[PDB]
Amino acid sequence: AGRAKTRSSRAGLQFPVGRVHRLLRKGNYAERVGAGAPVYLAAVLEYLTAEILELAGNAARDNKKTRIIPRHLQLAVRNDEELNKLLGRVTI
Amino acid sequence: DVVEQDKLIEIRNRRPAVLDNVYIRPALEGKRVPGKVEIHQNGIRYQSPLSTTQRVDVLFSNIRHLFFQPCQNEMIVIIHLHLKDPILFGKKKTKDVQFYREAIQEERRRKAELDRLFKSFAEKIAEAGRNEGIEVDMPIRDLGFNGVPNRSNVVIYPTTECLIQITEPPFLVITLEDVEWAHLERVQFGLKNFDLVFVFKDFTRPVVHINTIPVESLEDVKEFLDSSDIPFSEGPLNLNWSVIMKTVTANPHQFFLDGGWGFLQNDSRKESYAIYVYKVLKQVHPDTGISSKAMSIMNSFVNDVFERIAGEASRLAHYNKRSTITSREIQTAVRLLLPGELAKHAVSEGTKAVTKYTSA
Ligand SMILES: [Cl-]
Ligand SMILES: [Cl-]
Repeated sequence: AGRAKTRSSRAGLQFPVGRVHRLLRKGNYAERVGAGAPVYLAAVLEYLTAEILELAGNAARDNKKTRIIPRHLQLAVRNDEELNKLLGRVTI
Repeated sequence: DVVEQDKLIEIRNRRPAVLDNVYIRPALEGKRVPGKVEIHQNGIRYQSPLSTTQRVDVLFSNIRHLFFQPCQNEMIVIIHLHLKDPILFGKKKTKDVQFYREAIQEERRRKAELDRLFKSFAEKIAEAGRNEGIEVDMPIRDLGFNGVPNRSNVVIYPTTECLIQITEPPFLVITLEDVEWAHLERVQFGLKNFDLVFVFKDFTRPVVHINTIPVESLEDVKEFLDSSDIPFSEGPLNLNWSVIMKTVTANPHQFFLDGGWGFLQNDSRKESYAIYVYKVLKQVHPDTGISSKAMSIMNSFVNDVFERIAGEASRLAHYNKRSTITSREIQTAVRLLLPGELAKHAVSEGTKAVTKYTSA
């Protein structure tokens, strides 16, 4: 070893556990934020990001495009019942 | 370790051209006293009067830039040497070496005479180093702007080839030919100031921040970048550069296929998750990129959901008389705020990540 494992890597995540923790503390949501909170929350944000991107990226590829644009996002989210309820309408 | 320099070749036939009564930065070990600079055949020599061993040899071959900054409008006058490869300097190593003399109506002549002296000497150095293509470069004062590279407010001056701050340490020398991209951050209605980030063609080199530049210099900064042929982008957020550069240095080809520096932010307290959104994209669609407008929308989703979940956890904690937000409040908040199928899998992934994290 030469550098210790980050908390994100321990959690198996791409999203930043340390930074999320800091942001939870800087928002003054509570007196203290335990170490478990940012792992869970980062995982959730990572999961949602991946779902949206999967649907959005499929629309791009169906249209023979190599790049995701707002229209694809809009389309993916509106055409999905739950994501539409959660994220609201996407305007472009 | 450093890159070895040839030995200085001395002029002995004659008394060499000398600049007397000058201080050196960075400072050496011992009392702070004036020394002098001598010009020889293959370089120059700073010499302290404390000991014939306390001196510094600098070859013309190792000078990338030679700056002269007058004290017509400053407290000190300066000759500054920026080097290709850094050199051993007592205990430490340095890539810069400068010589200065303090200036302290009647001051008019002393100040201007001080400048004539240093300017001529600077010219003699360039003449002495003509073979190596050395030229006296100077700040362009009418293009100067304020900013914070480190801890204090200072004026950054363009030069013919560079962008510099050499009036106080730590010194700043950006050689424009080395630049890959500039990014302006916290550019939004109605800003008081913004941050300027320089990316280098060498992707392993850390980026350079010039923070807190007054808005009244925004147009001048852009104009300077354009006239220096430096492409740039701008936006409202601060990006996570150390993570970005690591992602890019890995696979730059795919990065530029996917749109390059522009897609991370280009919209002309909110957090940028952009580089992480991209990391996930590279997991789900390795060959698919995302536009800057689309990335901005994804980033807003993430902030929004962060704020909503956290807002509810805070609400839950207070109602349940707990003073600390833990994973339990996040989970409950997720259950309440997300649709069932989406909530089911999110709770599952959050639980799975804590499980893995804690096993370790
Ligand atoms: Cl982390
Ligand atoms: Cl970022």
